[PDB]
Amino acid sequence: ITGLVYDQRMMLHHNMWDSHHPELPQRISRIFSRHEELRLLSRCHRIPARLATEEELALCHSSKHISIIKSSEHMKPRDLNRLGDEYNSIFISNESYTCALLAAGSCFNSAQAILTGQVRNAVAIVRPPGHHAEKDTACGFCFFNTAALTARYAQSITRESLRVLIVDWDVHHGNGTQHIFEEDDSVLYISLHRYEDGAFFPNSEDANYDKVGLGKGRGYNVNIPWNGGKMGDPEYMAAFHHLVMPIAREFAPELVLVSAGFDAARGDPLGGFQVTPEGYAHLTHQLMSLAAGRVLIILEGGFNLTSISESMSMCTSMLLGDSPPSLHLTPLKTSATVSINNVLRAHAPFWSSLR
Ligand SMILES: *Nc1ccc2c(C)cc(=O)oc2c1
Ligand SMILES: [K+]
Ligand SMILES: [K+]
Ligand SMILES: [Zn+2]
Repeated sequence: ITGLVYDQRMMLHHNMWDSHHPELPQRISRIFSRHEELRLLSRCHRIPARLATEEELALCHSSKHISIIKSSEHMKPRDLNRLGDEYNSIFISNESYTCALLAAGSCFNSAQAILTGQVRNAVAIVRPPGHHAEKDTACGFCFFNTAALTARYAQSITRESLRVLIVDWDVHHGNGTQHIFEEDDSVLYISLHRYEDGAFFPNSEDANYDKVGLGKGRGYNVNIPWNGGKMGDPEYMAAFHHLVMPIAREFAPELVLVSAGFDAARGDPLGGFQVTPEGYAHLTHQLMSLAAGRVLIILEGGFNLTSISESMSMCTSMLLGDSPPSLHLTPLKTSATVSINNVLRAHAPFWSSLR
C-alpha cells in the first residue's frame, strides 16, 4: 500500500514582508486538499510527521549551519531579515526552523515505513523545500536538504552502502544534493533541470552535463540540463527513456527518492515549462519499476497552486496502482536532442547501457 505524510504545522513558515512570495504556506494545503477531493487520501496509509533531530540533520549539515538556523527561532523581525539576507533567495520566520525539521522528519518516517515494509511506497507533502540547501548553507527557499538527509537516514537504518537513487525532476538543479553526494557511489543523483548555460537559477556551471561526479563517485552524478526555452512531456519522456531509466536499471537502486518539485509544470511562473499532470504520472509509473517499487516522492518546488495539486495527486494515483492516463506526443525540440546526446556522451564511459 501507499503511505502519505502531511502536517498543517508546516504552513507556519511564512514571509512576513511579502505575503505573496511564491513559496506559500498553501502550497501544501492545496495539494493535500486535492488528494482528499480525488479520494486518494482515503486510500493511503497516513504516516505521522515528526521533528528531525539535530543529530539527524548532522548526517548532511555542519553543526554551524544547524546552530544558525536553529537560532532564528528566537530572533526579532529585524534579525530574521538580516539572517535571511545572508543567503541566496531565503526568507525566515520564527517558525521556519520547526517547519524545516518537520519536513525532514516526515520524510524519515516515510522512508522508515517503506524500509520496514509497512508500506510499499509513499508521498510526502512537505515544506519548506530542500534540494538547494548545502552542507553549510541555506539557499533557494531551502533550509536543510530533506532528500539528501533522507538518503543518509535510510542508510543509517539499513546499510551504509545501501544504493539510493535520487531522481530530481524539480525544474531547478539540486545543487546541494549534487555536492553532498558528489564523491559518493552509494547515492546516484540524477537531475533534470532548466540550465540556459547558467542563466537559470541557481546560475552555476555545476549543473552542466559534464559534471559527472568525483573520486569513487565518478559516474554517479547525472545532470540533464535544458537550454533554449520551454520543454514538456516529449522531452521529459525522452530523457527518461534514453538516460534516467537505463542508468537507474544498471545502478539497481534499493530505494528511490524523488526530489519532486512540480515547477516544470504547465502554468508554473518560475519554471516556464509545460510538463502535464499526465506526464508526471508516467514519470512516476516508470520509477515504480525500480527498487521493487520502493519509491518516496518528496515535494520540492512548484508554485502554481493548481498545477502542483493536480500533478502531485497524479503521482500518488500511480503509486496506488492506478492505470497511467493516456499520453510524448511530439518530436523533441532540437536543443533537447542536443542535451540528451551531450549527457549520453558524458556518461557512456561509466554506464554500459548507454553504449
Ligand atoms: N526567485 C524568484 C522570486 C520571486 C518570484 C516571484 C514573486 C514571481 C515569479 O514569477 O518568480 C520569482 C522568482
Ligand atoms: K532538478
Ligand atoms: K553521487
Ligand atoms: Zn525548483
